Amino acid sequence: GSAMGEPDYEVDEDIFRKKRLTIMDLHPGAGKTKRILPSIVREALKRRLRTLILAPTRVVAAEMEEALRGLPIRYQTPAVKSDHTGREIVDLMCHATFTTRLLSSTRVPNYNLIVMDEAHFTDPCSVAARGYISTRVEMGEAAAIFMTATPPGSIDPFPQSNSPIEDIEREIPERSWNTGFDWITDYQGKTVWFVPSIKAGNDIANCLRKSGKRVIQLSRKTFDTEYPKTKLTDWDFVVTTDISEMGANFRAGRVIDPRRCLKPVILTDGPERVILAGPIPVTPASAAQRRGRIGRNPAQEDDQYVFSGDPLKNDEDHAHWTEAKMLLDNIYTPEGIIPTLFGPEREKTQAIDGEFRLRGEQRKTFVELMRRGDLPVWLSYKVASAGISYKDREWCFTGERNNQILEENMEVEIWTREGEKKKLRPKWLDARVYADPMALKDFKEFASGRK
RNA sequence: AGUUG
Repeated sequence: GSAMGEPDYEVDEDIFRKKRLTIMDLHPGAGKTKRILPSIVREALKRRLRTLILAPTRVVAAEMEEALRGLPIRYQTPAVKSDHTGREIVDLMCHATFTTRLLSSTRVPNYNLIVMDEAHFTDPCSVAARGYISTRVEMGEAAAIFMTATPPGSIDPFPQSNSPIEDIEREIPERSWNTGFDWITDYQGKTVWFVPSIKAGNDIANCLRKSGKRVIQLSRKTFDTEYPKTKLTDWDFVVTTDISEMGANFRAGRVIDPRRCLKPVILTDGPERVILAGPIPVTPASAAQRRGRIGRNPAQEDDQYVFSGDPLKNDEDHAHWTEAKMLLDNIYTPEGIIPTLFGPEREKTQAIDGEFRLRGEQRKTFVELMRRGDLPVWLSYKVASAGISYKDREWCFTGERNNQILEENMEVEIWTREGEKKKLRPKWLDARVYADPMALKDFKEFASGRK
């Protein structure tokens, strides 16, 4: 057994056998990170099992290092600094890092035990990883453990917690504001706010400060310098993307949650193209995980969860289901077998196994595009499967008249590397590379040939 | 749009 806080000295050998997938369904704040994860690793080390620990974000990656600090782990994430000898039999990294390395042809370790945390992560690389991991188990070469408070099929947005939570439905400002929302500022406790956009996050954060509030901003850009500020520093507000949706222990008093986001959607309707639909409600899983950031401390029983509107369970129009098969179809077991999606995530969309399998030269270009070009999974596949070399930027211009990209109501021109003036007009449309102005700047850099 | 290297 164990006291509150220390890991259990007893661990089921049940979970370490090959051909055995395990789903740990514990509710938020039950201590899968602070208690369970250490003892899984401690026992895995004892059994000398080559172990992989996958985290969805650098936030979860950080909260792991605290629990596992001192153990002989190799941390392969820019979120942790470790002194590693190189003889560790345990590797820690992010979901997408592992999918990346599977795709990047250099070979990866034959892990005996694979513990994925937050196994509900809807990221296309993450979904692909579960496909690989489930397949590795099914063939009997590995033991896997899928930890998540919101497993596939979870729909309750208000699950059990260490402390009572006051659920409150109030209208929430998507933008800056100046009067009507007095309850926001008047709250004399900490608050974690979940904004959809980094920008929507700064028009809010730079409005909260006007009322003399200390506001930390958290996202992929500012994680390294602002996340440790959350912990040992006292603050008023934390405005965050859903980089903190899972894992983060903020020790706050309230969660504000508009429950909205944009989502990539593949259109079958006409020529195929990707849009940025929304703003639309998040999923039952997400809302529960934003809510989970509070109500964790049993000594603090007046935590609040202000939210807005119902979540939407239906996410089949989302492109990450198609993009996940696109990634997974280009991954192989040593034994040759094509990895099939984790069973629970099977048939989220029309799929034929191997529909997206590429050949030779194409596969590397597809991987190359996602890495060297920062292009989305969909856009990369479409371009690569057309038999296009990675450096061949001709396709950024030979699209039809409707594929002309506009910026500030004017047709985008691109001065190329050899110096021609050609109109930006991609053969395939993906809104993710031209919606946000800075995303379009990158795409203008790409089509120039400066990427 | 987020996220990961």
